[PDB]
Amino acid sequence: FLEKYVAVCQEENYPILPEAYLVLSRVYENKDLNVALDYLMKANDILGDKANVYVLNNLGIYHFFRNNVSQSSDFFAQSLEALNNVSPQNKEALSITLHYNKARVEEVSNQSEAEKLYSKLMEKCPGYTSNKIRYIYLLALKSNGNNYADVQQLLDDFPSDLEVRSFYGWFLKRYGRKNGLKQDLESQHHKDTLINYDKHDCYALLSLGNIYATIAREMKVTDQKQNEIKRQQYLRAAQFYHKVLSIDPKNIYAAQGIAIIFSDKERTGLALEIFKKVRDTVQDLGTFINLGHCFMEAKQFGKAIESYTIALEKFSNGMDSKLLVLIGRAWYHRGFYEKSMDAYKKALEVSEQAYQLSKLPALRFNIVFIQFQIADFVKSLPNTQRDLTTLENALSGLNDAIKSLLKLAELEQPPYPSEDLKARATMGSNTLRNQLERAIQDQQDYEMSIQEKLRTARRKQQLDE
Amino acid sequence: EIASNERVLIDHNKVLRGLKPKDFSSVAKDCELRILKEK
Amino acid sequence: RQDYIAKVRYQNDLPAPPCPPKLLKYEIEKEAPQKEFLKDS
Amino acid sequence: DLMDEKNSIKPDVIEYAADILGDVELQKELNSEYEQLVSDRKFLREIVFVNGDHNW
Amino acid sequence: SALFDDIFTVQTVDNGRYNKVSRIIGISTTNSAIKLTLDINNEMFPVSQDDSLTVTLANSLSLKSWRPPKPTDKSLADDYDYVMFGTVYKFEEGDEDKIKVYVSFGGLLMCLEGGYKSLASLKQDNLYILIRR
Repeated sequence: FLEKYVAVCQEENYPILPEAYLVLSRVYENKDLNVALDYLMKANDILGDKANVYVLNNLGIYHFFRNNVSQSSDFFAQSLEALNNVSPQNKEALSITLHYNKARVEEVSNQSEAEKLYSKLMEKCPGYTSNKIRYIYLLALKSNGNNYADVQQLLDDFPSDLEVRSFYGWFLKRYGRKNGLKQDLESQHHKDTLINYDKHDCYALLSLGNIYATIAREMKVTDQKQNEIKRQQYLRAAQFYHKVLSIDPKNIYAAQGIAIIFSDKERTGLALEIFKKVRDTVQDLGTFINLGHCFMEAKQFGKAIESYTIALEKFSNGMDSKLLVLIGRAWYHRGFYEKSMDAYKKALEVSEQAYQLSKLPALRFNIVFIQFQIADFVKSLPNTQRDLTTLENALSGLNDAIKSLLKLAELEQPPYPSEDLKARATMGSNTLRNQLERAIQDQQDYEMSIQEKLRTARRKQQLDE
Repeated sequence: EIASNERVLIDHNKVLRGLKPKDFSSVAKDCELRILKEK
Repeated sequence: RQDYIAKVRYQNDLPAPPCPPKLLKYEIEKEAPQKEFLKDS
Repeated sequence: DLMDEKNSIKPDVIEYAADILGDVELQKELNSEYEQLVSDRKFLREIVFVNGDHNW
Repeated sequence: SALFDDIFTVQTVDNGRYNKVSRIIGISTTNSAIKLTLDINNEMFPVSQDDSLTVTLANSLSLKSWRPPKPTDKSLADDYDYVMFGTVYKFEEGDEDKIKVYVSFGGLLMCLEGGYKSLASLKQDNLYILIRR
């Protein structure tokens, strides 16, 4: 009807009422932000100098969602300028709202001005909740979660606020082991929130599902009864996720939890399909890590290597050691199952870079194991499929691996028992080194035979000539 | 007055949709048929 | 089993609330201005 | 050429790529083939088709 | 099941002489130097400049005479908006890491340029291309 009204007014050359454009933008807010923004811009152009604070604020929020930082900042500045013409009754409320929006833009840009405006609004209006939530969240980021008293006080101030409770549960999940609080305290808090305030909150249901999944995963399995209890905990978590999907079938995190449960239940195909759909929906580090893990479980090692590389380059920027460990493991698996030497070389190089970044005993043992596997694979290879340079590099890596095994055996708490390290070092040194030297001798003889044939052929050719 | 005037662009449950929503109804149906009805 | 050391931990941690800037309702979003506007002569 | 390693048959196209370098009887066969091809080139280019036309 | 997945951004849409067929050029978001040229049907799947497409390649749709699909049965195609079936008429083993795959979907041509690592599994006789937007 509004489109027909616009068309009839355009055909009649009559001034289109901007209120119809505002109503169209409000309707399209839940359908298409682009069409709503275009209609709001048309309404602003029609009004000209009659633009109000609400229109400018909604334009700024539209550009903020469009990531148009410059245009959003300009619209917010125009809204702040037009705030001087607001009637005194609503002036305080609209000033608080505009200052909150400006503080949000600052929090995107620079946290110092955001904290300044947060303090100004808190002194101006202590009753507002989002201001306190964001300020305490920034304080927790700056202090590495050392403001548990502030979070508890905020929870006491607004026990009925869903946002406050969700932020408190997020802080609990983030720093429960750091603060030494009860593991089930967050579980009881979310249970109380669901029972007494709102049983349809997907955040608390997902939090309870994650807690139950963690409890089931950490639970030791000894017999069928323990497996049945673990399956019951997973069933409770799946019921939470299914309730979330019943509330909203467009929940990526519920599907992610379902895929994690399927991975725990070794349903690799469904988890792979869900993770691919999630990656198609949103792209974060966790989705790529889960895709790499599933590809490792699905034996698609090349796709795992690609997924881990994309994750590292997009998010970690070559700084996280865990992704490097995953890359090395995937390369080692591909080299082991496909008998490829270049995969072993790439895994060794990645492990060496990770060790140079960290210098940990675990990566030292990883380098030793990789070098031992390299030496074994090269020794198992025929003479025609290898050369002297690879043999020399494998032998040098074997010597360095034996020395590093002795070094690890002298440590306080090695990842593996020192007796096993010493036994493996002795077993390698007794046989593998001598087999490598015999392989070197055979390779030298083969190259010498080739060179003898090449030098003898040319003389006979010259004699015939 | 602030609460009456305040409007939030995206809902609490719908925040995961954003500008591009996708449907996992088939995923939910498969989960119901293979976890809750699992034998 | 002395082999490569690697840990597998799925990441499904819920993010912090975004708290986006709040939209301002139009004058035509309130019942009394709607009554004034529709009843115009 | 079975002597120069970078002007020989590729190693991934033949299963006998190892025991091929250094042979002289086989090199003689290849030289005979190449001389026959050179004779054919001379014949066609000098007697039959002198303007270089080769689509017949 | 699937042989290749990626996400592309359309750099150009060339309509040319045809009214129903357009040629789009795209590059993978995650891994550069992976190009995609593709002919699509405008009427059933219109695409605009700078759109994001999810392109998937598969040798089968499971989870010889064609027949209309029964509603009861389900396949990989149910998740996508545009599915085509073609034949690979050229697998080019070119430079060190430059691989070209040419597919023909009944006269609609596709060229996927990329590295050997990603496109190694695309050495098939027939391929399905599943596109989602």
